[PDB]
Amino acid sequence: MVRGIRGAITVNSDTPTSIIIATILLLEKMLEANGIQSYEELAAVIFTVTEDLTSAFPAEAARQIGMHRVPLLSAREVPVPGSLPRVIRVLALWNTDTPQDRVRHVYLSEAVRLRPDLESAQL
Amino acid sequence: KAKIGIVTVSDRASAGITADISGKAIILALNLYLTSEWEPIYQVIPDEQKVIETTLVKMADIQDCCLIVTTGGTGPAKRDVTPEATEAVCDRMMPGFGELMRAESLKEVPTAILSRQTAGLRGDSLIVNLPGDPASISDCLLAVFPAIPYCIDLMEGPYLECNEAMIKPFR
Repeated sequence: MVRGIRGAITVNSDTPTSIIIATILLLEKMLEANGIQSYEELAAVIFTVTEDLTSAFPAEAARQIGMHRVPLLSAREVPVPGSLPRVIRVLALWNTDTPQDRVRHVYLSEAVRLRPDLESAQL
Repeated sequence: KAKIGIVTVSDRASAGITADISGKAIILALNLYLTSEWEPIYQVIPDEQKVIETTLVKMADIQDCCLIVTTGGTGPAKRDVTPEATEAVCDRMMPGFGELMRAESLKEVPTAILSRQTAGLRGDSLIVNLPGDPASISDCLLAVFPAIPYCIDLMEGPYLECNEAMIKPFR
C-alpha cells in the first residue's frame, strides 16, 4: 500500500546552491503538505533534473536534511523542445493508506505551469 | 560569534496564513556560503513601514548583526514599502546592490525591472533587500554576496569565512 507524491520547482541559474536550496524547499514542502512526520514513512525518493541543470546532485541536498535513511535516485527528464526549463521534479514514494485524491502535490516557483489542469482535453 | 538578520515582509506569513518559505531560503543559502560560526536573527513582519523600520533598527543596533536581509515588499503594489523603510534608517545608500540584482534577475525574468530593491548602511550594519520569489532569492544572493565579507570587513565587522565550493568571495 503506497502512494506517489509529485513535486516540481524551477531555478534561475545552474549553480550548486540554487539547486540545493530549491530541492530542500520543495522536499520539505511536500512532506509538510501531506503531514509526513518522519522519513521512515518514505520507501524511496526519486528526482529528475532537465538537461540544463548539472552542477550538483539533488541527493547531496537531500542528505543535508537527514535523508541518509531514505533511498535516493536521480536522472534527466526528457529534453522536450519548448518545455519549462531548469525544472527539478520529485516523485517520493510513501507507505500510506491515504486516498489518491487526498495526496497534496506540490508545484512551486515557475513550475506551477506544470500543475495538472483538472479539465485539460480529456479525450 | 557573528550574527545576521533575516526579515520576511508579508501580511500573509506574519498572520500565520502561509509558511514564510522565502526567509527559509535565505537561511538555507546562509547555512551554505558561510563556513564560520554564525547565528541567525529572524522575524516575520507585515507590510507596515514603521514596523519594518523598527525591526531593522533593532537588529542593526541592539542585536548589532552585521548583515540584514529583507524579502518582499519591493514591487509596484501600494502595499510594498520595504525600500522606503530602508532609506530612512540608513545614513548612506549602496546603489550598486540594486542595480546589479535588477539586471541579473532580468536576463531570466523581464518583469524584474518592476523591482524597487535597494541597500544601505546603518552605521556599521549592511542592509540589503530581496524579493518574494525564492528562485530569484538564490539568484540575487549569489550575485552580491562575494562583496559582502569584504564590505563587512571594511566596516570593521566580523570576518566572514566563505565556502569555496558554494560561493566565491573577493578581497
